[PDB]
Order: sequence, then C-alpha cells, then structure tokens
Amino acid sequence: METILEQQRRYHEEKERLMDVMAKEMLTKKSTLRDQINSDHRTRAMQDRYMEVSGNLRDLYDDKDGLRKEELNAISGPNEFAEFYNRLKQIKEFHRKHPNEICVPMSVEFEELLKARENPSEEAQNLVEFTDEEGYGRYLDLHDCYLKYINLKASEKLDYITYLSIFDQLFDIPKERKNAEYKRYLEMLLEYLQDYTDRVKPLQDQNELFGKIQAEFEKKWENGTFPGWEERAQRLFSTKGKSLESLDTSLFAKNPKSKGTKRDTERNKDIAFLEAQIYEYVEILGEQRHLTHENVQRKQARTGEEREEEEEEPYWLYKLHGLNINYNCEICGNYTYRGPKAFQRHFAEWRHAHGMRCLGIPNTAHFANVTQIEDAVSLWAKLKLQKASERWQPDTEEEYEDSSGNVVNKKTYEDLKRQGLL
Amino acid sequence: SAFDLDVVKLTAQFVARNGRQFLTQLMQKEQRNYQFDFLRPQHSLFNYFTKLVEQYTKILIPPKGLFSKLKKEAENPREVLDQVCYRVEWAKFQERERKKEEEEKEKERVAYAQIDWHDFVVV
Amino acid sequence: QDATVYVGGLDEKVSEPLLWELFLQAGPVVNTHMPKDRVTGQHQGYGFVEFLSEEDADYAIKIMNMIKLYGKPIRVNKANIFIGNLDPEIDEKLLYDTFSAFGVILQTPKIMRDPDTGNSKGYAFINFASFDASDAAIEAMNGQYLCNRPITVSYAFKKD
Ligand SMILES: [Zn+2]
Repeated sequence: METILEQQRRYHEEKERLMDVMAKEMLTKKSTLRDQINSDHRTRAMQDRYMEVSGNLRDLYDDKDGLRKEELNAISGPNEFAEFYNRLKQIKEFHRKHPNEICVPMSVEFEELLKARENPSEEAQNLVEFTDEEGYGRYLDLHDCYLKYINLKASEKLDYITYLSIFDQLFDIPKERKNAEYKRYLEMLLEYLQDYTDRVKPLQDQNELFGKIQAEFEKKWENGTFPGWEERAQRLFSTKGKSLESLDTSLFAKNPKSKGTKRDTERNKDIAFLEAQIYEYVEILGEQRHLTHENVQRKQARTGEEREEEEEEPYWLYKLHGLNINYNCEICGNYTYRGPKAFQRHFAEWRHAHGMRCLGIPNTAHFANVTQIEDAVSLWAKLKLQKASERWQPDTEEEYEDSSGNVVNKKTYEDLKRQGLL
Repeated sequence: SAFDLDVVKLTAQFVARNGRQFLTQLMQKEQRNYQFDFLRPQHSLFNYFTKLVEQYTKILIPPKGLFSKLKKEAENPREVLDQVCYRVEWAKFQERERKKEEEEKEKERVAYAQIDWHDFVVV
Repeated sequence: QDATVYVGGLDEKVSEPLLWELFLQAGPVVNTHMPKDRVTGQHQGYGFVEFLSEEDADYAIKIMNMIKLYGKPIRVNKANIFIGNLDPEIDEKLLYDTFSAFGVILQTPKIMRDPDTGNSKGYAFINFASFDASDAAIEAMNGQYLCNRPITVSYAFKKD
C-alpha cells in the first residue's frame, strides 16, 4: 500500500475539503442563535476530525525515511511499475462507474435545504446539550443552584435576586464559611459553569484555556495573587494573613499548611481550584450572567399572562339515456359506473385493465360483463385448462423408442430419450 | 472507471519520482509496447492526470510530512479558523472582482450598442 | 413510445404511406401517423412510425438520421437568444457544442417540443454568458448554413 504517496495525498485532500467546508460555513450569514450554535458545533466537529486526520497522517513517516532511498532511485522504475500494471490487469467485466472518489467527501461535508447539518453531524442536536431555559447560550439556568443554596443554608430569607447578588462577587467576602458544606455546592456550580462556558463557544480551544487557567492558578494564585498595601498577603487555602513575603514563603512549607489542618493544600486544593475556575467563568461570562439577571428581573416584574407568553415563545334525457341506474364493479375498486352504455364500455377502458392486471389476468372479450373477483379467477382457471389442453405439447405428447433395446420400450417420453442417449 | 483512475494514479505516482522533465518512468514505458493514452495532452483525462501529478509533487514537499511535522494546522484551531476566514475573504474578493468584470462587460455592451455604425471612414 | 420512432423534417412530397415504404427496409413498420394542422389541414413536418420491435426503431433512428428526404432534413428519434428553423437531427449537447465555437454557454440549452409528439417543435432558446456572445451569434450564427436548414438567431427580449 502507498501509505506515503496515496494516503498522505488523501489526508491532504480531506484536510483541504474540511478547510473549504469551514470557509463555506464561515462565509455564510446567520439569522438565528440556535442555527449559529449548531453551525459552530459542526465546525468544531470538522476541526476535530481534521486534527485527528492530521495526527494520523503525521505518524506515517517512519517507513518513509527508509523507502525514500528506493523511491527516488532512477536505476529502478518501470520493472515494479510493469509488475503493478500486470497486477492491475485483471478482468474488467465489472461495468460500473464510480464518480464518488472525490465527490463523496464533498457531499459528506455539505448540508441540505431541509436540514442544515453535515453527514457526520446528522445526529447532532442542540436540545441534547442545552436546556430550554438557557436559550442555546443566551442565558444560564440558576434555579436549581438557588434551590440547592436554599437547601444548604436552611433558610427561606434568600430570593433569586439575593442569590444573584451573592454569586456576582469575585474577590469579596463569602456568604458562608470556606470550611463548611457550601464548597460541595460551589464545586458543582463551578462544574456546571465550565460546561456552560464550553457550550457557549465550541469553536474555542478548551484545552488551551484550561491549561492557561491551570498555569494562572499554579504560578500566580498559589504565590499571592492579591497583594495589599495581615492585609499585605492573603492565602486562599489557609485563610490567614502574612506580615511579609518572606514570612509567607516560610509558612508556605509549614506543617499545618501542608497537611496539618482541614483546609490545607493537600485536601482543600481541589476546592480552591474549583473556586478559581468559578471565578474565571464568572469573569469570562459576566455578560451572560447580566443577561440572565435581566431576564429573571423581566420575568419577575411581568404578570401571569406576560410570563405565559414569554414561556410560550333535459332531466328527461337523464332517464331516457340510462342514467340514474348505477352499476358497480369490484375488479374496479368498487367504482360505481352510470347508465349501461358507459358501464359496458368500461371493461375496455384503462381503469378496468389496471384492475385486472392486479390479479394477473389479461383483458380479453372472455372477461366482459364479469365484475367480481372470484368469478374472474375461476373463469381464468377454466380458460387456462381448456387452452392448455387443446394445444400440442410435444414434450409430454410424443412416442420415442430409444435404441437401448432398439426393439422394445416405445413408452419413452421426449425427456427419457435424451437421458438414455446422453 | 476505477481501473482507469487506478492507472492514472499509478502513472502520477511513477512520474513524480523523476529527476528530469523527459527522463521519467513513463516515457520509457511508451517505447516498451505499453499502451497509455493518458500521456498525450489531447485527451480530457490528461487535465486530471496533471492535477494528480501536481498533488503527488505537493505530497513530496518537506512540510508535507516527509521530514517535518505540521503544528499550526494540527495543534491550533485558531490558525485553522484564521485560514478559513482568509479563504472566505479571498472568495469574497474574487466574487467582487467577478461582479466588477460583469459590470464592465455590461458597460462595454451598452457603449457598443449605442455608437453610430454609419459614420464610415476609409483612410 | 419505445417501439415508435418520431420523424422530423418532412416536406410536402412525403406522405403517410411514403414514410412506411421508406422505413420498410429498416424494419417492420406496422403503422404511420401524421398529425394534421387545424389552419392548413396538412402535416406540420413531424410524424410517427410505429414498428413491431424496438431494435427496428433503433436501426431506423441510427440509419435515417440527418437524411435529405424530399429536400428536407428528415431525422428519426426515440419518441436570451431564440433560434428558429432548426434541424431536428441535432440534440441539446450538439447545439451546446455548436454554440461553444462562438461564445461560452451559461448552462445546457433547451429545445421546444410539440405537446403531441414531443420530438421537435421548430424553435429553441439558448442563453449566453455575456452580450458579446449574443452579438457574435446575431452577426455570424444568424444566417449560417446548418445541416440542410437555414436557422435564424434573434434576441428574445430587448429594451429600447
Ligand atoms: Zn370494472
């Protein structure tokens, strides 16, 4: 197999087709947010497929460095080419043209008029990744988080506006203790906010953003990211102040700070990372949180009907010529025909021939004035028997006397004679 | 049409490894009693065979995957998005140039259908 | 329709038994049909020959194609620019190849057909890429010698 010649060119053609499909998707205008989110998800899937194809093609270079000495040699050539042509010299009886060598990846990376989705992305749906209250990235669902916060706080003195004001803080004082059970709800709220940020922009590099967030949490947040003018340096895990930078560096490797506490850097590192991720998601998606707060305020200020509307978004010839007397035929869909002059003519017309073909019986003068099915099939059996009888069938009707005994056995049919003479 | 396409792909793979324009693995095969009608430029399949030979020559580039590894197209979606935006801008510029050429052709047709064809002067 | 062959380009010398006698050497032509006009009461140049087998109709279409019968381009077939008095022996691909010498064609051309026979009506419509190809067709092709039929190219719509 030509893995360096044919497979690399096929991977390059697939990458060029994916880039052309991405350019055609980016050049087309958008009219709705859900269709734009679906197009962005399809472009992200096509970019992931192109990255996988490039990673598969980039690993096919180990044998190429060994085969380049034999491929670039001018002493070789038409011997192996003539051997491959003799291998390609098989029977050409498969008379079938295949124009889908390059047209099939072009049609697989395209959409239809009824549904604007690609062929690998035909099973993708925007309702399986986002809820109806989010609006495909327009707002964020915070009713379940507010219910969980009200269940954890064990008090009914916190509304949705108070929860939105408590969630709007980034570096202020927290509402509850850092070593309490609110961190288990904050980690779930951060894991939901990370999925909401990854769903609001599928075309952005999530792995590079996660690596940048991890680098900012390790190199900056773990080394005093909030300087002061106890107020000079504050620790997120130990929740205590520091006199100077040397005292904080000496206390960073201390025994209560490493593992000798309940909020040290060994056990409470994941909660601090989740809090940093929640702060980064609140700083990156503050406009979506403000839009969700404005939508919640508009839903609270509205009435019941406004909220329902927001959630819903020659009579003599008649009897002289034969009319008023109707006849029906089962062979013709129980089609009821009018006066006899038309009824007698219908057997020759198209509809009756069609109805008769359904059973497989030809239209002849024998099957006239016959309107029922079973009568037709019985008369067809009769006519078949009659005609088949009255013909001359030489196969069963013939008297051969084979030369096996040559003076006996004249009861041989026309088939046993061939079997004896074979 | 699979056998002819396979023969054209084999000819494009054997002709791309040549060290000269006329000293290839297909010019000597024509004198070796092997019938190959796709080598002549008069056939319509020669335009596809030239594109296949160009793709085989572009598959032998040093950034094509022989002695180097691509990092921008394989490990950066933002570079691919910028390349797609540049391709869309180039397609929009080509469409604008085609519209300007069509407008110039319409202006030339309007000017040619309004000139006087009776003022003949033979010098 | 498969066993019948539609003949186009018949003059006044050709008749209904004459086409069956001329098509008798190609195959067993069972019947001949000639639609009469309403204003003149004669044949419009297009007729049909219903044979017994489809192979005889194929041989008559491959043998009597673009023939000069009664001083007319008779041809048998399987039953903004305007071109008139065109020969029925040419097809859409043949008209596209003949129109490719003057200018570039935007798409595949279409030829008008009769509602009864459906082989050839007599007029066709073709669209060019620009007005220069239309002017070259009105200068050169409007009056060129086609296959035994003087065609006439004209503009379909023009604004003064
Ligand atoms: Zn009936």
